[PDB]
Amino acid sequence: MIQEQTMLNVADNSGARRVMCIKVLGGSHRRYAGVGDIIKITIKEAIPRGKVKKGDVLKAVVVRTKKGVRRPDGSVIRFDGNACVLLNNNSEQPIGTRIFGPVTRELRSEKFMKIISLAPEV
Amino acid sequence: QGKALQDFVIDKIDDLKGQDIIALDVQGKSSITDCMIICTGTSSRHVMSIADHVVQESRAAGLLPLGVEGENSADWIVVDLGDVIVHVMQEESRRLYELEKL
Amino acid sequence: MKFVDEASILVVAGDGGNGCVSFRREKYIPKGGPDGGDGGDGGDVWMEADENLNTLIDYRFEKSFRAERGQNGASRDCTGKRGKDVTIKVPVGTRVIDQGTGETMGDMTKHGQRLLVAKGGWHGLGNTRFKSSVNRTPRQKTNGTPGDKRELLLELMLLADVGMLGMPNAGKSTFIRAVSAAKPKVADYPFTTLVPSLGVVRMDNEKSFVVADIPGLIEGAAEGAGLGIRFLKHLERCRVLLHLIDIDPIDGTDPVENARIIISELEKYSQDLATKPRWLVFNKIDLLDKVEAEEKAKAIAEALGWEDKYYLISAASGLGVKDLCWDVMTFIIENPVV
Amino acid sequence: MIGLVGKKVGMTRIFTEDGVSIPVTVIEVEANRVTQVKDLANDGYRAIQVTTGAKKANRVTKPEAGHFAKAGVEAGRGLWEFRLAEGEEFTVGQSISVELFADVKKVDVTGTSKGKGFAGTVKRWNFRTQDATHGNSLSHRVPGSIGQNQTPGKVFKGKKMAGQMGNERVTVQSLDVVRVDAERNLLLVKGAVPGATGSDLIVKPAVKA
RNA sequence: GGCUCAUCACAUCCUGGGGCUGAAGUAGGUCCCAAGGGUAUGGCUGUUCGCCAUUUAAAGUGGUACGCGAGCUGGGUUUAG
RNA sequence: UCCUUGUCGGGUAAGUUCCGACCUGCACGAAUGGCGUAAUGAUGGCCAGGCUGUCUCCACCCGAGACUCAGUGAAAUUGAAC
RNA sequence: CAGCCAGGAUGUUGGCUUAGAAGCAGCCAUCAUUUAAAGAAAGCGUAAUAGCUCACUGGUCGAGUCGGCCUGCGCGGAAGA
Ligand SMILES: Nc1nc2c(ncn2[C@@H]2O[C@H](COP(=O)(O)OP(=O)(O)O)[C@@H](O)[C@H]2O)c(=O)[nH]1
Ligand SMILES: [Mg+2]
Repeated sequence: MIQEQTMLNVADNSGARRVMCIKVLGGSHRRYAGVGDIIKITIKEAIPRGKVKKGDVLKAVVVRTKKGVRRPDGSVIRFDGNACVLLNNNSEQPIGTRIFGPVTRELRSEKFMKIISLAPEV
Repeated sequence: QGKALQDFVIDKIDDLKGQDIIALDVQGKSSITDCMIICTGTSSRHVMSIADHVVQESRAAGLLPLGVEGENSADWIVVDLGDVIVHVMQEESRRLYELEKL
Repeated sequence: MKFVDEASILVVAGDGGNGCVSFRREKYIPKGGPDGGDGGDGGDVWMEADENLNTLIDYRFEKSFRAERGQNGASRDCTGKRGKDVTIKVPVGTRVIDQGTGETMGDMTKHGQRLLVAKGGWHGLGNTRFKSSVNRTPRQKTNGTPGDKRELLLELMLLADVGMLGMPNAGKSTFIRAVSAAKPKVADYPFTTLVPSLGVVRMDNEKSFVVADIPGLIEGAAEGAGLGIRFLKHLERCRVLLHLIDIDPIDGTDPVENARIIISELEKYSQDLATKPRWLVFNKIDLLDKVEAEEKAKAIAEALGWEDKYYLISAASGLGVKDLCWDVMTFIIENPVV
Repeated sequence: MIGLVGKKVGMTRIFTEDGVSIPVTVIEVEANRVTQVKDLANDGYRAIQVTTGAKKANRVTKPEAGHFAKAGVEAGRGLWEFRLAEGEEFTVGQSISVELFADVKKVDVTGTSKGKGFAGTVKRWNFRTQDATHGNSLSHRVPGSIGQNQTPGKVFKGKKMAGQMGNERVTVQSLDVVRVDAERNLLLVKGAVPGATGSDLIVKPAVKA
């Protein structure tokens, strides 16, 4: 349930700490983002010694949603603090070497199982 | 189909110049992945050639892979065979990430 | 995809959107401020490479390219939209030359490079920008800057990593009938191949090179002998040069002086091709005995002053074609472009 | 082909072995007793007239009672009919059971949806709401403009503006079935059907692919 | 000028059917028929327009007295200081 | 006075507004007062942090009208109107 | 006149530019003599080659054919809410 101009957390060791997504993708009049999506972000707070720098605009994938996901058996997986993983703009490969926090199993259907390979918790 | 599929891929990937293979047991640590096998390729062409081969034979092997990751980029590509996961890599980007305690 | 042609085009960049003068008049009040805005920036021209295109055939068809002229200023302080930048699809490896002591703009080596050729004119100013107290009625406007005009000589020149030149009807096209996937027209008559049909050889993964075809020619400074300098232009980025010399031609003279003059005319082309490393290989060895064509093969080397390995290659028979490829590929890898 | 008439009971879910939760609507369908058959000779179209349910004989009117006595069938809550599919034949007085839906795998459901009264324009067509601030006065959910200045001189027919919801026939296309209950006279359909509990519904096999 | 509401014509932005091509395939360019549907989110300025950032199939052109204050807005224009 | 909002920096992913500066700038202008000025101001403009239905996108509920019944009982306007 | 059945050849690969052009890339003095009805020739397919063809004639069908001039009435040029 992530929309335009939404402040999210960062769930990788790329270097960003506080991030603000600016453009959700999927089609015309794309309202809100689910759990597995390509969303464009702008860096608002990052360590000066990190791999990235403040103000850079690039793509990212949400991993945790405050609203949650919808299991096909009437179940939801809510979270406390929406988070993203850094991905390159031209290529869809993620930047961070490690992933912090659990990632839901629903990301397999969205075809980003590499994130699921990381983040040993769940 | 645990060790049977594990032995089915390690021998055949070696026949296609599969170097520096590590067999990892992750049982009890992750509930999504069973066995982590690591493959290394010389460059972008080599890792792509073996990646297409392993999914081409899987189609004729009965089991359907559940997805791929490498698109217009050979920095990281990983494909699945269900219970077993296979990671084909290159020398430069492997040391950038962490090895053998995933 | 059977002919290669080169020509020249005229590119014109749109001048900027001209300024406008106006005065707003409401339905009741007859006096209003100096309404009107700026113009639109002229459309530029971008020089973009393309994989799909391999000739300049459409450029003979269209010798003039017009950029979008910037929209004029309008009322209600309206500014015209900037003219759309016209992008021209060009095969890779093109060189462009101008007049009036003109020179090259930039060499294209990889796809995706976009080159700025024409700068469009820049927009003018309306009467509103001249707002002031003493004037209080600006009737002045600034004309848009004129667009940039030039004439481009489009020279197409192949990305031939491995370039080869040989005797007429010596089997240059037959040499492509080897592991090379290209299929040039092959026949016994001299100058069988006229269109450069470049090919590629892939021995193994991660390692491949491209080979181009250039027909032989007779000693002529001008355009005589049918072929000439117009085909030699496709050279000059060939990191290796291959020389093909016939052994015992069925009807031609045996090479004792004609194989030497072909070296001499390379010097006078423009710069002796920067004295690139040239490799000499032979052909027509299956016609005679294998051992008979050994002593006479080296005899030509010191006859022409050649001190290299003088490779013996059978293009049609297919013996030794792989041996030459192994040697050239190691030389290519050990000498990267720098 | 022909359809049946049932009563909406409620919505539940079915749990599967593989772990798929599918919402289901409980439809109570009884023995559908046909009342009279129309053919081309009589009126020019093939239709079979059927009734369902039970009604007290106290208020069953003589024209309704006489019509029911003509076919030899008992009283029914309501009366409906269905179109034939050009090649099937039925006899008057025959009761139509539920097992015919065991192979359709897709059923069309029609009925009268819930009445929502004289609803607003912001509710009937999701009219966007004007700003509730920035000087807005006495106009928060009003439709606003309804025409053009003096060129049409009127408001066009079929304008989307405030009206009354519900109490109208509503059709949901190609509703998947879950199970067919024959020994208990229940119909299970995946999804939500129009209407409230206790409202009569018409179920027909899906006409689309 | 903005919000709500839309409508009509096709000189068609996409989708659809084609012609030519200097159209090998993808990708293209021009022209013809076709209005059924769809046709953007934000910073700047009151903005129309435009620039920029980022998506998609595009972010169409005009009439509607350059639509719509007995629907709203008073930001520009705005008597009196 | 103009051109490429003047263009570089902050502020923003993107800033015709804001902030000290480059210059091709010198008119005002020194009690029709000039410069700086702490504090002060329901003063003009801009930004940031918390905050929220201002908004995507509205939904429900509580009360007074709006509706029906009973009683009393206006209005501006109106050449005539099927 | 247009059709159908055939002729299309000869000295002759016409000299330079000619790698290759020899009716079909560049020049024509435009040759004429053989049987006559046919040109060192207008078009494909390449480099010519070799082949498809044409003007022309022979045979059959057997009665109008050929394109310039003036003029009446028409067609496209002529797409909007
Ligand atoms: N026997 C034999 N014939 C060859 C060989 N190489 C080429 N040829 C023949 O040479 C003929 C002409 O070769 P070509 O393509 O014209 O070479 P080009 O003169 O450089 O254009 C071909 O028809 C081949 O049959 C060879 O190695 N052996
Ligand atoms: Mg050849």
